[PDB]
Amino acid sequence: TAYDVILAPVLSEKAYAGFAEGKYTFWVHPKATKTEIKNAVETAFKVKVVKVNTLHVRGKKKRLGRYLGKRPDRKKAIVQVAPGQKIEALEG
Amino acid sequence: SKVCEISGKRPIVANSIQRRGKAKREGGVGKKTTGISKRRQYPNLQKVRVRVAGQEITFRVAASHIPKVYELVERAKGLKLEGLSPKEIKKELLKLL
Amino acid sequence: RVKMHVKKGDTVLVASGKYKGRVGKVKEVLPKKYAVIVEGVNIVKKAVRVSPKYPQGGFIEKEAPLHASKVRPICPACGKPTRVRKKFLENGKKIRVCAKCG
Amino acid sequence: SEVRKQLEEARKLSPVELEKLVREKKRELMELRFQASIGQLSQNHKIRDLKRQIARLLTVLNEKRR
RNA sequence: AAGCCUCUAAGCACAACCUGCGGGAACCCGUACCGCAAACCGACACAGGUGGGCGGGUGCAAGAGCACUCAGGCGCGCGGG
RNA sequence: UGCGAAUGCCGGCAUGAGUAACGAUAAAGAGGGUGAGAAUCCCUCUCGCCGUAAGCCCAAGGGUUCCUACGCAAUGGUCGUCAGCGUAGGGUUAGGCGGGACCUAAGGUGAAGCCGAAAGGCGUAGCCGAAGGGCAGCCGGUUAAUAUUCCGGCCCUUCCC
RNA sequence: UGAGCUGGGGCUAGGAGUGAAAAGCUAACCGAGCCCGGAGAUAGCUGGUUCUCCCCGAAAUGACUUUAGGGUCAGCCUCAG
RNA sequence: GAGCCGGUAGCGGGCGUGGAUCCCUGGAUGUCCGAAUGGGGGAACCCGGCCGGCGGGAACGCCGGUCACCGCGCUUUUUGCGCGGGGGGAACCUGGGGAACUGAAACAUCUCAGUACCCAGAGGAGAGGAAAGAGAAAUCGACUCCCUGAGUAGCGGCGAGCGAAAGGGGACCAGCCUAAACCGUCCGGCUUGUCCGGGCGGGGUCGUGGGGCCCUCGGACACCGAAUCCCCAGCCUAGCCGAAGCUGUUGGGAAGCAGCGCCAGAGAGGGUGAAAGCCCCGUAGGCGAAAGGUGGGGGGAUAGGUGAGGGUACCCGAGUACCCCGUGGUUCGUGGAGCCAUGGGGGAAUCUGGGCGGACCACCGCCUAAGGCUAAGUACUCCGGGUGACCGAUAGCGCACCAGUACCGUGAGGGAAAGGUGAAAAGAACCCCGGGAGGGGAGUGAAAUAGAGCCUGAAACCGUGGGCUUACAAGCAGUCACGGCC
Ligand SMILES: [Mg+2]
Ligand SMILES: [Mg+2]
Ligand SMILES: [Mg+2]
Ligand SMILES: [Mg+2]
Ligand SMILES: [Mg+2]
Ligand SMILES: [Mg+2]
Ligand SMILES: [Mg+2]
Ligand SMILES: [Mg+2]
Ligand SMILES: [Mg+2]
Ligand SMILES: [Mg+2]
Ligand SMILES: [Mg+2]
Ligand SMILES: [Mg+2]
Ligand SMILES: [Mg+2]
Ligand SMILES: [Mg+2]
Ligand SMILES: [Mg+2]
Ligand SMILES: [Mg+2]
Ligand SMILES: [Mg+2]
Ligand SMILES: [Mg+2]
Ligand SMILES: [Mg+2]
Ligand SMILES: [Mg+2]
Ligand SMILES: [Mg+2]
Ligand SMILES: [Mg+2]
Ligand SMILES: [Mg+2]
Ligand SMILES: [Mg+2]
Ligand SMILES: [Mg+2]
Ligand SMILES: [Mg+2]
Ligand SMILES: [Mg+2]
Ligand SMILES: [Mg+2]
Ligand SMILES: [Mg+2]
Ligand SMILES: [Mg+2]
Ligand SMILES: [Mg+2]
Ligand SMILES: [Mg+2]
Ligand SMILES: [Mg+2]
Ligand SMILES: [Mg+2]
Ligand SMILES: [Mg+2]
Ligand SMILES: [Mg+2]
Ligand SMILES: [Mg+2]
Ligand SMILES: [Mg+2]
Ligand SMILES: [Mg+2]
Ligand SMILES: [Mg+2]
Ligand SMILES: [Mg+2]
Ligand SMILES: [Mg+2]
Ligand SMILES: [Mg+2]
Ligand SMILES: [Mg+2]
Ligand SMILES: [Mg+2]
Ligand SMILES: [Mg+2]
Ligand SMILES: [Mg+2]
Ligand SMILES: [Mg+2]
Ligand SMILES: [Mg+2]
Ligand SMILES: [Mg+2]
Ligand SMILES: [Mg+2]
Ligand SMILES: [Mg+2]
Ligand SMILES: [Mg+2]
Ligand SMILES: [Mg+2]
Ligand SMILES: [Mg+2]
Ligand SMILES: [Mg+2]
Ligand SMILES: [Mg+2]
Ligand SMILES: [Mg+2]
Ligand SMILES: [Mg+2]
Ligand SMILES: [Mg+2]
Ligand SMILES: [Mg+2]
Ligand SMILES: [Mg+2]
Ligand SMILES: [Mg+2]
Ligand SMILES: [Mg+2]
Ligand SMILES: [Mg+2]
Ligand SMILES: [Mg+2]
Ligand SMILES: [Mg+2]
Ligand SMILES: [Mg+2]
Ligand SMILES: [Mg+2]
Ligand SMILES: [Mg+2]
Ligand SMILES: [Mg+2]
Ligand SMILES: [Mg+2]
Ligand SMILES: [Mg+2]
Ligand SMILES: [Mg+2]
Ligand SMILES: [Mg+2]
Ligand SMILES: [Mg+2]
Ligand SMILES: [Mg+2]
Ligand SMILES: [Mg+2]
Ligand SMILES: [Mg+2]
Ligand SMILES: [Mg+2]
Ligand SMILES: [Mg+2]
Ligand SMILES: [Mg+2]
Ligand SMILES: [Mg+2]
Ligand SMILES: [Mg+2]
Ligand SMILES: [Mg+2]
Ligand SMILES: [Mg+2]
Ligand SMILES: [Mg+2]
Ligand SMILES: [Mg+2]
Ligand SMILES: [Mg+2]
Ligand SMILES: [Mg+2]
Ligand SMILES: [Mg+2]
Ligand SMILES: [Mg+2]
Ligand SMILES: [Mg+2]
Ligand SMILES: [Mg+2]
Ligand SMILES: [Mg+2]
Ligand SMILES: [Mg+2]
Ligand SMILES: [Mg+2]
Ligand SMILES: [Mg+2]
Ligand SMILES: [Mg+2]
Ligand SMILES: [Mg+2]
Ligand SMILES: [Mg+2]
Ligand SMILES: [Mg+2]
Ligand SMILES: [Mg+2]
Ligand SMILES: [Mg+2]
Ligand SMILES: [Mg+2]
Ligand SMILES: [Mg+2]
Ligand SMILES: [Mg+2]
Ligand SMILES: [Mg+2]
Ligand SMILES: [Mg+2]
Ligand SMILES: [Mg+2]
Ligand SMILES: [Mg+2]
Ligand SMILES: [Mg+2]
Ligand SMILES: [Mg+2]
Ligand SMILES: [Mg+2]
Ligand SMILES: [Mg+2]
Ligand SMILES: [Mg+2]
Ligand SMILES: [Mg+2]
Ligand SMILES: [Mg+2]
Ligand SMILES: [Mg+2]
Ligand SMILES: [Mg+2]
Ligand SMILES: [Mg+2]
Ligand SMILES: [Mg+2]
Ligand SMILES: [Mg+2]
Ligand SMILES: [Mg+2]
Ligand SMILES: [Mg+2]
Ligand SMILES: [Mg+2]
Ligand SMILES: [Mg+2]
Ligand SMILES: [Mg+2]
Ligand SMILES: [Mg+2]
Ligand SMILES: [Mg+2]
Ligand SMILES: [Mg+2]
Ligand SMILES: [Mg+2]
Ligand SMILES: [Mg+2]
Ligand SMILES: [Mg+2]
Ligand SMILES: [Mg+2]
Ligand SMILES: [Mg+2]
Ligand SMILES: [Mg+2]
Ligand SMILES: [Mg+2]
Ligand SMILES: [Mg+2]
Ligand SMILES: [Mg+2]
Ligand SMILES: [Mg+2]
Ligand SMILES: [Mg+2]
Ligand SMILES: [Mg+2]
Ligand SMILES: [Mg+2]
Ligand SMILES: [Mg+2]
Ligand SMILES: [Mg+2]
Ligand SMILES: [Mg+2]
Ligand SMILES: [Mg+2]
Ligand SMILES: [Mg+2]
Ligand SMILES: [Mg+2]
Ligand SMILES: [Mg+2]
Ligand SMILES: [Mg+2]
Ligand SMILES: [Mg+2]
Ligand SMILES: [Mg+2]
Ligand SMILES: [Mg+2]
Ligand SMILES: [Mg+2]
Ligand SMILES: [Mg+2]
Ligand SMILES: [Mg+2]
Ligand SMILES: [Mg+2]
Ligand SMILES: [Mg+2]
Ligand SMILES: [Mg+2]
Ligand SMILES: [Mg+2]
Ligand SMILES: [Mg+2]
Ligand SMILES: [Mg+2]
Ligand SMILES: [Mg+2]
Ligand SMILES: [Mg+2]
Ligand SMILES: [Mg+2]
Ligand SMILES: [Mg+2]
Ligand SMILES: [Mg+2]
Ligand SMILES: [Mg+2]
Ligand SMILES: [Mg+2]
Ligand SMILES: [Mg+2]
Ligand SMILES: [Mg+2]
Ligand SMILES: [Mg+2]
Ligand SMILES: [Mg+2]
Ligand SMILES: [Mg+2]
Ligand SMILES: [Mg+2]
Ligand SMILES: [Mg+2]
Ligand SMILES: [Mg+2]
Ligand SMILES: [Mg+2]
Ligand SMILES: [Mg+2]
Ligand SMILES: [Mg+2]
Ligand SMILES: [Mg+2]
Ligand SMILES: [Mg+2]
Ligand SMILES: [Mg+2]
Ligand SMILES: [Mg+2]
Ligand SMILES: [Mg+2]
Ligand SMILES: [Mg+2]
Ligand SMILES: [Mg+2]
Ligand SMILES: [Mg+2]
Ligand SMILES: [Mg+2]
Ligand SMILES: [Mg+2]
Ligand SMILES: [Mg+2]
Repeated sequence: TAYDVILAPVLSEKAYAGFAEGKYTFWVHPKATKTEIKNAVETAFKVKVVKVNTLHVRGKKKRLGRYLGKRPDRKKAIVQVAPGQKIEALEG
Repeated sequence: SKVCEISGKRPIVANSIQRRGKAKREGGVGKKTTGISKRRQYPNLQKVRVRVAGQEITFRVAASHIPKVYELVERAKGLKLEGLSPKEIKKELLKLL
Repeated sequence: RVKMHVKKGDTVLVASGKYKGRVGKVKEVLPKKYAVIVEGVNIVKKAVRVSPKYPQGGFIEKEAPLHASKVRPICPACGKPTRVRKKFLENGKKIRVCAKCG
Repeated sequence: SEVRKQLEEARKLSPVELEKLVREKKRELMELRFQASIGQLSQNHKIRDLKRQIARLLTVLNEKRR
């Protein structure tokens, strides 16, 4: 289920800029708690997590003619890997 | 809740009829009605404090069925519970079947 | 669910329409539109895609579907209605003369 | 088809082992996601199979506990 | 009313609470932008309405007044004759 | 089952009419740029108006309106190359800020209990209830867009052992 | 500086509330809010009532009527025998 | 039984005769809210206790499980355990409450009306139901429902108006359990007993009165038998088989016309380029369930049921009958006012007892109150189906179309518009003008004033062209004449 807490990497200039320091950002499950995301990343990428920052990302309203709807709400975690470590899976 | 705990008599609805004129059976042209309106008739509810086992029990009953409380008090047989012996004295001991 | 009386393999003859008479192998069956595509009713699509793959190319000549009713199956004879016969497993389409394909 | 085999393999195979196997496919899935995430680095139909395959183990796990 | 301090009761007093040091642990929600207004209440990019804080300088008896002005912001979403 | 009328009903199109008006009399001018197209977008200079504001920061309420790229059919009282508009992508980071694993206020709810044809109405404690009480973060740097939230420096709180 | 103004949180309402009293106000019309319903209330009043041809063709008086611009009987029109 | 990964093409991939998609049955999973039920709360959020697990894991967090309240029953008030309730449902049903407009051509009794509506409760139905009944016949026999009786009998400011029952004809069909006397038993109270009381069992259930107890006869294999259990048929929830035509011709297209045929337990109907019994789907006629539901039908069990005579006088439902006051129900509006119901007061009896036959009395009869259950015939239609001298997009549901939506309203609530190219997208490559839009050729088509603001395309309304006409004439605009010009 730890591979259920972590959904996908957030791919953006801002996100990439985070790699410089030990800071990797992920799309996580919206109900997932900071404490849960530590362990989730801890056991997913064999790393020591030290700080966890999260924030909700409201869905953007979009229409396709006549019918207007909304995209799913999301949650981003920016995770702080311990000094010297690295997620190689994201370094690409 | 203006209802007898023993007979179950509860308030009923009845008309108040205003009649006037001399009866026909008295050489009058007959009676005339100047109004009919609804009203309640409540049963003559009263308190009955009666000591049972070690406890004081209070029944809200129609004056008519007060005797029934004391008859229900005669039936005695092991019961050191709370102020809720009536729960036992009640229908449990009323007609049961 | 859309009975349908001819399959991919079958050898059908176009019983009516413009290609009345022609005989062909049904390439595709389309139960949703209740239609089959054989070798008759083919048309001229204006192939825009000058830009993507298929450059220059002005047109194309794909074969359009046919109301499934517009065709009939055949075998050592003309077209047939279909009769279904029970064996000792399950049934099979036999024409009103012999049998239909291996 | 290729599936009935896996179903037979899964059945008759401990719950602890089943949970192990699930946790595994669950991880593979995450990887399928990340590939798809960075686009052009995946081939759909696999995300569905696996997702649906993880369901099959979990339902057999259910039987074996029921 | 709690935090807080003190008092003692059951209990417990190789517990416990107090002080100091050390290591570790510290969750959920909000956070964009508008906000005297074209983004809020008034069918409108509506001369109306909307609570708290800051609100510089010079002069004028004083002042948040008046005139001119900093920072900053505007010439108001049809124009020409 | 026959419509011309019901200030009839629904719809369409007329007249007034190229008429009133284009929403504060704070105010405009030129050069250059972009572009199919420019009084209306960009830049420069000059001019004018606000300045206890028409500047700035909070709380409501609003809910993508935010930043950027590509766009002008419509929305914009004109025009638009521009936009708070269309498409797409990005953007909101907290033990210390606010609220909650704190407190109580009016009031609300309500074990006990009381009352009422039914629905239900009361009501002690308790509980809920805040812009009140309580409680530990100040100065800078950084992004197109967040920062007492990220970073840097210095500084504290509670919990567990 | 006061019977002052104002944010936030609350309570009171339809024959009811609230009112330093105007029958004021109770969501832009209050001598009794709004919504749905009884409901197609009732309207002796007003308006409207749709193809064609043929024959005949009135009344606006009398009686009574809480009746008087409404009716009942008669009078006058028409049809059948 | 050959195609499939919904509407939905496409990009990018996959699956299927080793039987996929799809359909039916059963199961699994089923976040959060909601009766909502650990506790809060501004529903879909927030915060916990206990046991167990996961992470380095005490602090933190997550996962599984468990914890609301009320009732009944056991049980030792202990403290637990078990069982159940709660909420929803188109209309239908019963109960508790209960209007007004209106009608009376005013209005109060009366009416509207026990309607609307509110509340509680029930279930596929609900109510009712086995005579303390009817009511004049020595009569009938539970209840419900229809027809009739009958707009009768009556009620009524005797106004407006309201309006029974018996009886007859039908549908359906059914009858049972208890309380008490008496007997046994367990238990509790005590002023200890052939005592009282509660709990269970037996007993008993009736109106030609029945039962208890005592005696006599003879009291049984039986005989009846479920509304309960069991089995089965049948039915519902997917399906399957299902006759008989080719050719020519006009045409874009045949099913039209023509030539010879054929089926019919099938000549209902709908498709296919136009008008098809015989091309497609069906139709007549048959067939079909592993699984779940049903099962009122057949079968089988079980519960249960069944005697005569004599004596005894033990029992036969109490704050009840009965009477009176206040009211409701009935057609009965106080009437000569009974009957059924009952808020208040008084207050019995147990077959020689009690109620009723419309005040009361007598006589003659009917029936056995104060406990309970009971299928079917009946009501409704959210739902599935079949039919139409039913609608056909201003109709028909508000909605043929992603409508209880957009939008309006603080809210309860209100509430629309909006269908159609073609047989087939063959939905117009390319070229020209243009920034696009749009158009012009080309091309598709039987048709392109069928080009997607697409079938037909009326009227108002706006244009372009042409004929006649008009700047010394004046009027409901027409009409009758003449004359010109086209
Ligand atoms: Mg946060
Ligand atoms: Mg009276
Ligand atoms: Mg007399
Ligand atoms: Mg009345
Ligand atoms: Mg008495
Ligand atoms: Mg045939
Ligand atoms: Mg098979
Ligand atoms: Mg406290
Ligand atoms: Mg001390
Ligand atoms: Mg001690
Ligand atoms: Mg420390
Ligand atoms: Mg730390
Ligand atoms: Mg921020
Ligand atoms: Mg900000
Ligand atoms: Mg602005
Ligand atoms: Mg601002
Ligand atoms: Mg202002
Ligand atoms: Mg301000
Ligand atoms: Mg501003
Ligand atoms: Mg403006
Ligand atoms: Mg304004
Ligand atoms: Mg505005
Ligand atoms: Mg003013
Ligand atoms: Mg102000
Ligand atoms: Mg100052
Ligand atoms: Mg100054
Ligand atoms: Mg000064
Ligand atoms: Mg001077
Ligand atoms: Mg001065
Ligand atoms: Mg100041
Ligand atoms: Mg000033
Ligand atoms: Mg300036
Ligand atoms: Mg302006
Ligand atoms: Mg007319
Ligand atoms: Mg009209
Ligand atoms: Mg239109
Ligand atoms: Mg004018
Ligand atoms: Mg003018
Ligand atoms: Mg003007
Ligand atoms: Mg102006
Ligand atoms: Mg220039
Ligand atoms: Mg240029
Ligand atoms: Mg200029
Ligand atoms: Mg310029
Ligand atoms: Mg300007
Ligand atoms: Mg806000
Ligand atoms: Mg937007
Ligand atoms: Mg912007
Ligand atoms: Mg731009
Ligand atoms: Mg535009
Ligand atoms: Mg424009
Ligand atoms: Mg414009
Ligand atoms: Mg405007
Ligand atoms: Mg441009
Ligand atoms: Mg935009
Ligand atoms: Mg910090
Ligand atoms: Mg701030
Ligand atoms: Mg806090
Ligand atoms: Mg905590
Ligand atoms: Mg509190
Ligand atoms: Mg209360
Ligand atoms: Mg209550
Ligand atoms: Mg209650
Ligand atoms: Mg709290
Ligand atoms: Mg506070
Ligand atoms: Mg505070
Ligand atoms: Mg704080
Ligand atoms: Mg500091
Ligand atoms: Mg900013
Ligand atoms: Mg800063
Ligand atoms: Mg810092
Ligand atoms: Mg004061
Ligand atoms: Mg105030
Ligand atoms: Mg009122
Ligand atoms: Mg008042
Ligand atoms: Mg006042
Ligand atoms: Mg007002
Ligand atoms: Mg009515
Ligand atoms: Mg009236
Ligand atoms: Mg005539
Ligand atoms: Mg004449
Ligand atoms: Mg009149
Ligand atoms: Mg007359
Ligand atoms: Mg004659
Ligand atoms: Mg799809
Ligand atoms: Mg494909
Ligand atoms: Mg293949
Ligand atoms: Mg099979
Ligand atoms: Mg299923
Ligand atoms: Mg299931
Ligand atoms: Mg809860
Ligand atoms: Mg634990
Ligand atoms: Mg849990
Ligand atoms: Mg129930
Ligand atoms: Mg219910
Ligand atoms: Mg309820
Ligand atoms: Mg009732
Ligand atoms: Mg009722
Ligand atoms: Mg009730
Ligand atoms: Mg009633
Ligand atoms: Mg009335
Ligand atoms: Mg009438
Ligand atoms: Mg009247
Ligand atoms: Mg009248
Ligand atoms: Mg009147
Ligand atoms: Mg009545
Ligand atoms: Mg109900
Ligand atoms: Mg039935
Ligand atoms: Mg029934
Ligand atoms: Mg019953
Ligand atoms: Mg009986
Ligand atoms: Mg009888
Ligand atoms: Mg009389
Ligand atoms: Mg009546
Ligand atoms: Mg009868
Ligand atoms: Mg009969
Ligand atoms: Mg019978
Ligand atoms: Mg005894
Ligand atoms: Mg007994
Ligand atoms: Mg018995
Ligand atoms: Mg018995
Ligand atoms: Mg006897
Ligand atoms: Mg067939
Ligand atoms: Mg056939
Ligand atoms: Mg030809
Ligand atoms: Mg032919
Ligand atoms: Mg022929
Ligand atoms: Mg037939
Ligand atoms: Mg045609
Ligand atoms: Mg046709
Ligand atoms: Mg024909
Ligand atoms: Mg014909
Ligand atoms: Mg046919
Ligand atoms: Mg023929
Ligand atoms: Mg059949
Ligand atoms: Mg079969
Ligand atoms: Mg069958
Ligand atoms: Mg079965
Ligand atoms: Mg049977
Ligand atoms: Mg049987
Ligand atoms: Mg037996
Ligand atoms: Mg005997
Ligand atoms: Mg005897
Ligand atoms: Mg009896
Ligand atoms: Mg009597
Ligand atoms: Mg009497
Ligand atoms: Mg009476
Ligand atoms: Mg009465
Ligand atoms: Mg009277
Ligand atoms: Mg009378
Ligand atoms: Mg009477
Ligand atoms: Mg009466
Ligand atoms: Mg009598
Ligand atoms: Mg009576
Ligand atoms: Mg009584
Ligand atoms: Mg007698
Ligand atoms: Mg009688
Ligand atoms: Mg008599
Ligand atoms: Mg009397
Ligand atoms: Mg009788
Ligand atoms: Mg009985
Ligand atoms: Mg029943
Ligand atoms: Mg239906
Ligand atoms: Mg038709
Ligand atoms: Mg329409
Ligand atoms: Mg319609
Ligand atoms: Mg039409
Ligand atoms: Mg409907
Ligand atoms: Mg409509
Ligand atoms: Mg819809
Ligand atoms: Mg609105
Ligand atoms: Mg709204
Ligand atoms: Mg159309
Ligand atoms: Mg079509
Ligand atoms: Mg067609
Ligand atoms: Mg060009
Ligand atoms: Mg063209
Ligand atoms: Mg052409
Ligand atoms: Mg052609
Ligand atoms: Mg043509
Ligand atoms: Mg053309
Ligand atoms: Mg045409
Ligand atoms: Mg057209
Ligand atoms: Mg056409
Ligand atoms: Mg059109
Ligand atoms: Mg057509
Ligand atoms: Mg057209
Ligand atoms: Mg012209
Ligand atoms: Mg002259
Ligand atoms: Mg002249
Ligand atoms: Mg003139
Ligand atoms: Mg004239
Ligand atoms: Mg002439």
